[PDB]
Amino acid sequence: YHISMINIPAYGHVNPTLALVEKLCEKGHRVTYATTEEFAPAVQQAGGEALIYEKNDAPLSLLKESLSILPQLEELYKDDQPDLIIYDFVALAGKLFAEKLNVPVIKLCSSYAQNESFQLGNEDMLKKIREAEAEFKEQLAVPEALNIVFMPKSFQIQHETFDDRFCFVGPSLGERKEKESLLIDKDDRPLMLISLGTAFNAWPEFYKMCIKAFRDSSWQVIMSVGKTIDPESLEDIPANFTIRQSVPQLEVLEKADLFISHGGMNSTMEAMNAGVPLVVIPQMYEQELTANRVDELGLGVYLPKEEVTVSSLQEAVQAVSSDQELLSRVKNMQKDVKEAGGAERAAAEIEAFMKKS
Ligand code: NA
Repeated sequence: YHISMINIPAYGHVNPTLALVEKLCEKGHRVTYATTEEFAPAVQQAGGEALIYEKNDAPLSLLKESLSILPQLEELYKDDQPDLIIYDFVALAGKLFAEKLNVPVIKLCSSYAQNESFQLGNEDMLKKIREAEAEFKEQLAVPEALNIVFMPKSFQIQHETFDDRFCFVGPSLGERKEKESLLIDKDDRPLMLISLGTAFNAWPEFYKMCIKAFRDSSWQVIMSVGKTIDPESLEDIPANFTIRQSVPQLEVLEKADLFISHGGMNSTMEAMNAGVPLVVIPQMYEQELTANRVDELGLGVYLPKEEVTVSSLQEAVQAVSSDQELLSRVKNMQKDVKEAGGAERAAAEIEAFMKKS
């Protein structure tokens, strides 16, 4: 089939999709992958053909912009047409389009999936409610006949309530050759990864606090600071630290013993796939959920931003990295992450979805 998968312009949502695109073309089908040009090159590598086409601090009304991409993307509606369209759950436009074309739909859940019995967001978030109705042409995100969730089922909140419409394939990570090549003997020195990723780009005191907390400690520390800070700015970088704007995460996680992260779903599932315990410091609401989920599942510790100190970072790292039972549960969750089936099982469920008709 000619498959069209519609996704928003955000890195977090597109990585899980790429490995699926890679698997699909291996199975034979062809994808038109609508995306913003910035995101176009990553699409190409895994195969498929995607034809190209801000800040989220504001509280409501983001879709219309997604309604603006609906026509822009729908210009190609006519030239090549789908037999199956897959849309990221946030990218509303793909359904509208899809509804109009009455093609089978498959929803992508980058983040937790929800069902009638279980919903996401607090009452305050809940309270906003699709208030203004404009003039053109129900519930914003219900479940499609088949929804692929990029996490093991055991990680899903209220996983008991979830249907056969929901396939929990875990993170979609392929098999690839390491960019990192980080090599010297470890020395048996525990490797800590610190990355807040995209969030907290305005909090340089955090990275300074990490340096103060762990300089000249038993740990070896890799700290991805993004452009939040500039490595040269600091007076003295400790010998046991390695500070970059970016690092190959999957790579370092496979050699790490602890991961201080921001609770992004991609970063969390990668840590789970590598079986690395977590200290989660969340910024956005979804991260707060993931941070809570990590805590309740016993996979690590949830360190709220308002409590992050030199001491709290040390205390957290020490508690986590010293709890062997926590390491076991992390291992058990890693095992679930691999059994989840990945892009392989995701692709298979799409093909078997098409036989049903
Ligand atoms: Na807590």
